[PDB]
Amino acid sequence: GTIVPRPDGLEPQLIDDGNVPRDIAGDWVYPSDVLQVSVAVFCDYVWPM
Amino acid sequence: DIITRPTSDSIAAVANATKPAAVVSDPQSM
Amino acid sequence: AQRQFFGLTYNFYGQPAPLFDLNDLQELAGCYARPWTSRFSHLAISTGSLPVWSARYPSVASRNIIVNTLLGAHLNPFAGGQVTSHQGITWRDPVLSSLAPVPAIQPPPVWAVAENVPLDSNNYPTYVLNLSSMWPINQDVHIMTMWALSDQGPIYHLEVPVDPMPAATTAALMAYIGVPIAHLAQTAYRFAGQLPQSPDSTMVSTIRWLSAIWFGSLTGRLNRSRTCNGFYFEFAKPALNPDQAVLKWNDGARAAPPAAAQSSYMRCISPHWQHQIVEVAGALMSQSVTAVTGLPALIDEATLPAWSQGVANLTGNGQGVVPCLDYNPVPMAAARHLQWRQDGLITAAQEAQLNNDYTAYALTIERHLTAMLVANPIAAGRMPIQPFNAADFGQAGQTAAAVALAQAMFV
Amino acid sequence: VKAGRTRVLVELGHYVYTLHYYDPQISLDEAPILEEWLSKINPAGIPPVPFCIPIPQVYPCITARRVHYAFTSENNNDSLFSTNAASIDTAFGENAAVSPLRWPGLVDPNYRVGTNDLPNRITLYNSLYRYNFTYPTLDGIMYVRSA
Amino acid sequence: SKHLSAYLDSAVANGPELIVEDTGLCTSFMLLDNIPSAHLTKELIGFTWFMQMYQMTPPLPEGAVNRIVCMTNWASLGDEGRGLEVRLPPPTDSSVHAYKTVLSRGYIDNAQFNPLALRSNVLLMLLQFTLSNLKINKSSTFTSDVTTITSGRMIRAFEGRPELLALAYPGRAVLPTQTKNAQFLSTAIADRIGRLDRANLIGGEVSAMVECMELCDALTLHIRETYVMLLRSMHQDPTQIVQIVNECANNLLNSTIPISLRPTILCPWFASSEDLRLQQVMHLVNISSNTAAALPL
Amino acid sequence: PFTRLVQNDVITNVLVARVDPAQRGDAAVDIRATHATFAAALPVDPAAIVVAMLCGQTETNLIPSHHYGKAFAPLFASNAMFTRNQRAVITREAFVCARSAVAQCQDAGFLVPRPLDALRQFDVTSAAAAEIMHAVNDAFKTAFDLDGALLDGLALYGDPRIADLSAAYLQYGGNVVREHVPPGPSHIHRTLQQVESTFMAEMNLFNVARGNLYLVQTATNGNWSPMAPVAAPPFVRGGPNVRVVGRF
Amino acid sequence: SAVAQCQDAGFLVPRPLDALRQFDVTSAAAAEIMHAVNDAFKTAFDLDGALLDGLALYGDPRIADLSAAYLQYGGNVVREHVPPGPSHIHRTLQQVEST
Repeated sequence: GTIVPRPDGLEPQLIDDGNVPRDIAGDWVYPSDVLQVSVAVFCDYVWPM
Repeated sequence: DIITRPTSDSIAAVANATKPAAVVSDPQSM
Repeated sequence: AQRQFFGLTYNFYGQPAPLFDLNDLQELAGCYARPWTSRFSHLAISTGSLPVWSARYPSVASRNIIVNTLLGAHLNPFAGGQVTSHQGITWRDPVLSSLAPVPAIQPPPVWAVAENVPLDSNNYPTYVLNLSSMWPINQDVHIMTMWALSDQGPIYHLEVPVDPMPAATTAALMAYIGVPIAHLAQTAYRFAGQLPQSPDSTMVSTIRWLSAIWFGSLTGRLNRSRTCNGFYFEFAKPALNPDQAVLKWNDGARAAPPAAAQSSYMRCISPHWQHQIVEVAGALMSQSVTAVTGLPALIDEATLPAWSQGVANLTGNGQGVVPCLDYNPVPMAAARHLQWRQDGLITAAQEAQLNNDYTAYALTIERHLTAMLVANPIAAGRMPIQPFNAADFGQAGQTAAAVALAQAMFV
Repeated sequence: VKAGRTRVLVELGHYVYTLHYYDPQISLDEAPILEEWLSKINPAGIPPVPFCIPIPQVYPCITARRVHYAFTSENNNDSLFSTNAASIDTAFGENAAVSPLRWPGLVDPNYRVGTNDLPNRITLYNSLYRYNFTYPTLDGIMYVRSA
Repeated sequence: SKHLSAYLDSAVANGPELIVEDTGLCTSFMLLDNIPSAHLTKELIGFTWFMQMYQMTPPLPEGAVNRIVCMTNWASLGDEGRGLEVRLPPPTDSSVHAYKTVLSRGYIDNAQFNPLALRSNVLLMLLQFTLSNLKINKSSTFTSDVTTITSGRMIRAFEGRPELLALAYPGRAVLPTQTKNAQFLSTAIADRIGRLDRANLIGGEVSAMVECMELCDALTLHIRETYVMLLRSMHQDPTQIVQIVNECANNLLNSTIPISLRPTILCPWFASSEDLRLQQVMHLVNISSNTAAALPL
Repeated sequence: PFTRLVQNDVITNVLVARVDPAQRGDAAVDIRATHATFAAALPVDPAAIVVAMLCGQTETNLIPSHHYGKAFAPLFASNAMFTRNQRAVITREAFVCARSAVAQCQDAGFLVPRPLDALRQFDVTSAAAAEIMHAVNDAFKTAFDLDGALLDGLALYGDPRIADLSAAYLQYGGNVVREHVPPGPSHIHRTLQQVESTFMAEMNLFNVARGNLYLVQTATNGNWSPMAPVAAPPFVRGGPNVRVVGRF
Repeated sequence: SAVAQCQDAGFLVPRPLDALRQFDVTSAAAAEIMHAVNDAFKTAFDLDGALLDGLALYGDPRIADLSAAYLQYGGNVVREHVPPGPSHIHRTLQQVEST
C-alpha cells in the first residue's frame, strides 16, 4: 500500500497494481491483505479522503 | 469453558516479529 | 588385483596439437603435486556452489575434459615405453609421480604429437613392478579412455546379476541414505583410486548395484511404488533444478530379479551432459567399477565415432560384443514421467506440467552451452567444452531401447 | 600545482584509499589534506590515499564553489551500495540506486536456481543447502566388546 | 617419562578441530550505513522516512551513503568461531592494520602501509579470510508464517535473534511511502524465499538435508561447500570401518555391525597413503636425528 | 630391506632431504652431500640374548589364538588410530598452501597459478619467505587448534624457497633408491586460487583500488565524483609534451 | 476429516467449508489440529490415558488410511489395511458444516 509523496505542491498519489501511481480521488478496491499491511498509511492519506 | 492452546513458540516468534504500528504520528495527515 | 589395462588417447577435432595451454596445466596439475586423484577436488553438491558459469572452465565437465586432453600428451610410456617431454614439461621420475619442467643437463626425448594412440600397460614394465604405488594411474587412464571413445557423453557400463543383494552391500547402502549423488560418486572414485583392490570386494559389488539402481530410477522404473530391495533414487523438482538426486530406502513393493543376467554399455547422446552434474557423477561412478574389474567385453562399434572403429582390446563387432545404448535426457524425462503416472504416483495433469518444466529447464542448458561454445572456439588452442552442432540437442537416440532394457532389468 | 600551472600523474598500480565526506554547502579546500598526506611519505612507506566526496542532498541546494585536486584514473567505485536510501529521491549529489545485478535471485524473472557469476561478480541472495550430520563414536558403529 | 608416556598412549586428544557448525547466515559481507541521514523537522519535512517510526527494522541500510564491506562471520549465530577473523572498517577510516601481517612490524610507521610488499600481505589476508569461513552450514528448524505477508513457503525463524530474521528475508519488507529502498524492494519476486526442498527420510524426524534460499553471498557459499566436500572425502561406510579394524587385528577379534538405517552419520577418520607418507617424513624431519631421539621410540 | 652377507648390497646410509637439490646446482652430486643421514645405535649385551634364547618357555597347553584374543582386546576400543589420519590430512593441506603462498611471492617457482601477479612484491629474499611461511604455519595452527610441531623443521636450513621432501638410502655397491614424496591433491589450495581470482575483480570491497592517481587543480561548483571520473584521463603517459621525472 | 479439510490437496473428504479462507497446513500446523480434536474428545467422554496422541506427537499428522505391514527376506511384502467401519459422528458433523 505504498503512497508516493511528491514535491512542489503536487498532492500525493497511490500505487496502482499495475505499478503506476494514480490519484487518490476516485474509486478503489482493497484486498484484505494490502489493508492489513498498510493500515498505518491508509489511516492518514486514504481514510481522510 | 472453550478449549484453546498456545501455538508453538516458533509460530509466535515470527508473528510477533512483524507487527507494524497501527497509528503513526506524522505532520502531513490531511 | 588387476595387473593390466588398455587405453586410448583423445582425438584432435581437426586441430594439429592437443588442446590446452600452460595455464590449464599449471592450474589443474601444478604445484608439483600428484595429479592422479584430483577429479573430484573441483566438484561439489550442485552447480550453484561452483564457478562453472563463466570465464575459463565454464561448464561442469570442462575441467575433467581438459584433464583428459592433458594426459594424452604425457602417456607415451604406455605407448612407446619411454618417458618424453612436451613443450618443456615432463615427469619427475620413472614412477610418474608428478610433472616438472625438463632438466637442463639431460633432457628426455621430445614427444612426437599424435592422436587416438592405443595404450598397453605391458609396454612399460616398471609399472607392474611398482603396481602397489602406481595403481592410481590405472583408474584415471581408464576414465580418460571411456570418455575419449565417444562424442557427446562418455561411455559407462551397467549390469545386474540374477542373485539378490548380499547383506554387506545392504548394510553399506543403509548408511548412504540421505547422501546426494555427487558425494556418493566421490567415495567410489576415492575407493578405487588410491590402492589396488580385488574385484571380489564388498565395495565393488556395492558400487555396481548403485549404478544399476541409479539407471533404473533414472528411467523411472524404480519409484516409491517399485523399488530394488527397498532402495531407489529421488530426483529434484524440474520447476527449480532437476539436476540433483539423492538415495532413498522405502517400504514399497520390491522388484523381482531378472530371468537372466542383464548388462550393457551406456552414454548420453546429447550435449546436455556437459553441464549436468547427475550425468557426470553417474558416469564417473559407473566407470570406477570397470576401472577395478576391467572391461567385461568389447564394446559394439556400430554406433561410435569414426576413430572408435575397431580399437584393439576396446571395441569390436564379433560375437563376444556387448551393445551400447544411448539416450537424450528430454525424451528420457518424458518416459520417466509417463511411468510415474502409470504407477499412479501422479495425475495426467501433473505429467503434462512436468514435461513443460523439464523442457524449459533443458532449453536453458542448451542456450547456455551453445552461447559458451562461440565464446571459446576450438581454434583458440584449448577445448574447455566439446564441440557440437545445433541439431545434436534434438537427437532421440536409442532412448526407446534404453527404457526397454530397464523394463527387462527390473521385472 | 596549486597555482594551476602543472599537472602530476603519480604512478602506483594499487593502493589503499580513504574517504572524507563533506557538506557541499560550505567553502572547502582540499589542499591541507593533501599536504598532510605528503607530510607522511617516507622511503619506508606511505599512508593511504585520501579523497573528498560531497554528501548527496535531497533538495536542490546552493553549492559553494570549492577546489579539488585528487581523482582516480579508473572506476574504483564498486563498494558503493546506495545513496539517500531513506529518501524519495536524490536531488543534487550523485544518485546511486540499488543495482539489480547483485540480486539476480531476488528480482530477475529469468533467474534459475543453481546459477551465479562467481569469478566476476558476487551475488548476495542465493540458494544453498544445509545439513544435519551426526557424529557417532566408534562404539556407536559396531559391537565394541570382545570378539 | 614425558616422551615414553607420549609414545605409549595415543589417547591424548590433540586432534584437529574439524567439526564446526554455523546456524546463522552464510555471508561475509555486511551492508553498512556509513553516513547517517539527517533528521528534518522544520523544513523539507517528508523528504525522508525512517522505518523506526513504524517500529520496524529496515532490511537494508538507510543512511545517506551506504557501503559494502568485508566482515567475516558478522552474522555467525551458533558455534564458536575458528578464532581468526577479518574485519575491515568502513573506507572512511585507515583500514591499514589489515595489511601489516608481514614485512611491516619494525619497518613502516603505524599510519602507513608497505607499498612494496602489497602482494604478500593481500595474499595472507585472503588466506585468513578463507580459513575463517571453513564451517558447516547447519540446518535449523523451519516454520510457516501465519501472517499476511506469507508466501506459502516455510522460513527459518531465528529465535532469539529477531534482527537476523529481518535481515535474512528482504522480501518480507513492509513498504510505506516509496523511498529509494522501496523502489527496489517493490520488485522482489514473491516466493523466492525460505525452504525449497528437503530430504525427509524418517517419519517425524528432522530432515537430514534441506535446500533453501536466503541472504547468502556466493563466495562464502563456495568455500563452505568445498569444506564439506573435503570432509566427505575422508569418510567410509561402516562395513569398511569394521573390515579395517578386523584386518588391523590380523583377523583376530572379528566384530561386526548391526544392519539398519543410519540416516546421517559422518566419520571423518581416514586419509590416503600419500598423506601418511608425507606426515611420516615430516615427523622425521621435525625430530632430531641422533641416538638420543630414537631411544624412546 | 634386510641384506644378508651381500657385500655390494650393504646399506651404508639412510638419508632425507628438506630441499630439492635440482634448484641449487646439485643435480649430479654425491647423495650424501645432498641429503641428511641418520645416526643411531644401541649396544646390546650378548649374555642377555643367549639366556633369552635358551631359557624360553610357555604354558603347557597354550592356544595362541585365544591368548592373543584376550591380550589385544583393550587396544582397539577408541578412535586413537584415527587422530593421526586427521593430522595427516591437515598437514597435507598446510604444506600445499604454504608452498603455494611462497611461490606466488617469488617471480616464479614450483609451477603454480599466479592470479595476483599484477600486484607489487619487491623483497624476495629468503628472510621474507621464512616470515611468510611462519605466518601461514601459525595461521593453520590457530584455525584448526593444533599444538604440536606442524610444518616446522622445513625452515631448518633457513630457505623455504626451495623446500621439498625426499628420502633415499645408499648401498655400498653405489646403488641408490631416491624415492620422492610429492603432496596429494589438496582442496583448500584450489579454493584459495578461486578466492584470489575473485579478489582481482572485487578489490574495491577491501578498500583497495587500482590504477594511477591524478593531481589537477579544479574549482568545481557542481557534482564531483573522484572515484568515478566521467571524462577521459588527461595526458596519459607517453602523450605529447608529457615528461617523466628522473629516477633520482 | 478435519485435517484433510484444511490441507487443500489431502485425503478425499466432502468439503463444505472450502469457501472459507485457509492457508494450507504444513506438518507442524496439522499437529495442533490433531491435538485440539484429541483434547475435545477426551474432555467430552472423560477419558484418561492416550487416545490419539501418537498421531500428533510423532510422524506426519496428515494421515490418509492406516496400514501395517511386515517385510520378508524373500522380498515379499504382507500389508494389512485397516479402513474404519461406518462412523456416525462424522456424518452429522458434515451435515452441521453444510448447514
